[PDB]
Amino acid sequence: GRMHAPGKGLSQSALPYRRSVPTWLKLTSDDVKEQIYKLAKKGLTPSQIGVILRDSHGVAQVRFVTGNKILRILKSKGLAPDLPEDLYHLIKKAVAVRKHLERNRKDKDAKFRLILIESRIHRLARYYKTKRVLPPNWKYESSTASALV
Amino acid sequence: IVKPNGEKPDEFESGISQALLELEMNSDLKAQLRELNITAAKEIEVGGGRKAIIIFVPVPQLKSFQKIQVRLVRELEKKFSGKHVVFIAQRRILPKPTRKSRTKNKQKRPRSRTLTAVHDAILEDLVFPSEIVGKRIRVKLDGSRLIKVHLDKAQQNNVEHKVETFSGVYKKLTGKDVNFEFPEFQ
Amino acid sequence: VRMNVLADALKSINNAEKRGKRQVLIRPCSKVIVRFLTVMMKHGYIGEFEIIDDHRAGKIVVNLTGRLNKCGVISPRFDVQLKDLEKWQNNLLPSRQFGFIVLTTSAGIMDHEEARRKHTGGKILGFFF
Amino acid sequence: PLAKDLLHPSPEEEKRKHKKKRLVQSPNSYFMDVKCPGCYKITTVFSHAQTVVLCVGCSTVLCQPTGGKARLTEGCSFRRKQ
Amino acid sequence: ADIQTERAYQKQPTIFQNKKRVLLGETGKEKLPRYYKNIGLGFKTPKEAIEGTYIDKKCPFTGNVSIRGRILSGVVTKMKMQRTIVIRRDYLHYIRKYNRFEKRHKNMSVHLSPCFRDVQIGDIVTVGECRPLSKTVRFNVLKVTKAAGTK
RNA sequence: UAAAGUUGCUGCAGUUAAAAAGCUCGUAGUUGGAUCUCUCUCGGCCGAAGCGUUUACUUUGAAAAAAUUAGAGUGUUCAAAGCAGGCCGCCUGGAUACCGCAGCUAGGAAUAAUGGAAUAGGACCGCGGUUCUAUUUUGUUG
Repeated sequence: GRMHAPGKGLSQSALPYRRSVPTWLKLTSDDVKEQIYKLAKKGLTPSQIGVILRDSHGVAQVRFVTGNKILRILKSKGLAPDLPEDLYHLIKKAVAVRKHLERNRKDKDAKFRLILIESRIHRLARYYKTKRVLPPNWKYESSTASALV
Repeated sequence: IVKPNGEKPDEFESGISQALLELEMNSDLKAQLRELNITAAKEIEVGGGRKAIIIFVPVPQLKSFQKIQVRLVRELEKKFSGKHVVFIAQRRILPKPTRKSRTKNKQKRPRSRTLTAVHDAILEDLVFPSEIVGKRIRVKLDGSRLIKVHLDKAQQNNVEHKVETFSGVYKKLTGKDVNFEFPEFQ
Repeated sequence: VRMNVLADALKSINNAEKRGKRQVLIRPCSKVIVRFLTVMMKHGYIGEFEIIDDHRAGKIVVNLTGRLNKCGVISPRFDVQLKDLEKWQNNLLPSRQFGFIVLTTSAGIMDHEEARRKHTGGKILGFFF
Repeated sequence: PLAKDLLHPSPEEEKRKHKKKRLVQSPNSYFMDVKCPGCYKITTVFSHAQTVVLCVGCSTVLCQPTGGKARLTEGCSFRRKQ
Repeated sequence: ADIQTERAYQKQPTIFQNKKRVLLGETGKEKLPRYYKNIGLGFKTPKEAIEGTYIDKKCPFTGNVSIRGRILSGVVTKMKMQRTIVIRRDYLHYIRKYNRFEKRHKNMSVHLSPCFRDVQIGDIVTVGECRPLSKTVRFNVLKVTKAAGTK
């Protein structure tokens, strides 16, 4: 079930058994790498890059063509973002909720949802600090987190 | 050219190298075989009277070998008539680390160096033109495991006659009995 | 969330055998599940089983021959010495004539009689009879 | 009922199941080569695309995102791969 | 650095540092021998102990303490005294009625010689038992293994 | 104390008999998915070292007062006991087991935790560069 909801949804991707490059796909691994570089330079997160490559260029899975994952490729080329995109989007959502709550002080539902969002933020940040992805002194403070956005 | 990793060439290895040099000098694919190389080769009985030629190839070249493996295997089968030919990448298995291993490991053994991964890759490469589409390990009452491999329907009758030498080669270099079959539902 | 995949597998086998079914599906598969199943099968309690290999975590289709009364797991995996084995047998097994306690020992996964033969102890995985 | 058995065919009972609940999971989607009548080259489009993709040589809306499978424009001939 | 930060003179008591100097006795260098000893049990004398200048009479390598008895291990949890740290030993205690365990810990104030610089919180220390050094200290840090995460 | 599975670790209950917090979040605690199979002086490949990756577990070996308990021998007239006694000077016992946890030790390596190589200040390999270096001067050292 969801971490912060009573939902028990099942909807997710189902990878095919075959791990090979599709026969239709004629892009070399380096071609996919350069397309990834271009999309990252455009200002896109790895999830967006994967979605675009799947929808338009027919790249069913970048890991199966290049032997590497999109975030690893971005890091190896040196153009990966400062903090992971899931944590970034969680902080962005928290910032939006706080901005809404500043001008709507009677919204208890917004306060409850903000509590849930910040709990998720803290859990993800602790995990990232454990993996040395974030500096050990990193902390999410709700005073200037809009700069992190 | 044959360059064994332990620099120990053999007479059969020499004959296979001579045949490959022959394809190197004049063939429709002479541009590729000049820069390519094989680590070893050997023959084995597979049951009855048929024979199989396992051509051991360095890993970095395997993909390139797989670019032209169909024509190469066709011509080498023609040169040897009734002995089937299979290209397998030369892969080493780093032993599972123990508490008593004197001096065999200084860095983490990669998962690609493990016995399970190496045997899976051997099974994948042994059947190259036909892609594996499923595996079933049936455990018999005596405890022995029989692997059933489902092969793609795009290339079935081109390698249907190969289902016999494939099991023989896998028994020879892996020790596991395996059956190869083709499913009706893709 | 699910811990103890072996508990799930054993409960599934038990529930299927109590309904009189001929096969049971087990997911996910694991090495411990396969060894426990092999121990069960060597004593004629289940029969042949097939390991379906998907690229994430396999499944097992276990053929059931209705000779199984109860296959169960013991959580936590208590450490069992050769002295405590008799007390565990009295607690778990329905008779001294049949039934097996499965242990994981440094010599592998084996029933309690085989652990007495090799003069070894270990951790209790479960039981079947 | 006697799973994974060839004696009783079940292509129809397997592609009816949920994709995750199958014996071996497999996607319900596909990639398709699309020709635009005004265009002259292939475009490989995902069936459940989430992007408004355009022709690689023009500015024509090939498909639009929907709740599930993407909706293709008229006249564009689409054929599944594999 | 000045090793004379005390009201009394700090020196190694077994080293004579004012043997007479003459023209032949000084040729551009004063020289100062360093007393150090090899403690037993396979522990190797750290380089900074041999080539250092600190004065520590409780140091196992250059001081006046004999390592005999228990050789234990711990995790550094506090470094806030002078030449002393607090390590934490974590163990499991077996309750027999329930056939189960419970987490327990004990803090240990152990002497850390100036020969171990760059010791962090979370580092593992092998300490050896010696004579009472203070009210609570009975163990001396013999070896330091850095926590996983060195890069 | 057992009966008391009416304190439930084994092993109890919690819709209505006594009982689930009004509801979420949340640190500690507890619990956590799959996955990795021939190296130091030798006069027996023929004495040895680990300098290498840690523990839990399990098995073993040391060490561990007696008395008590268990238990071997022994007709106290029997028995509780005792450590006696037996044979025609002699013969014989005064055993043995257990002794939990922690500590010590040595095999096993399933299970469970844990570790390395990801800006390579990574493994092996030979090269460029430094030292009184317990002798690289039976000759008084230089």
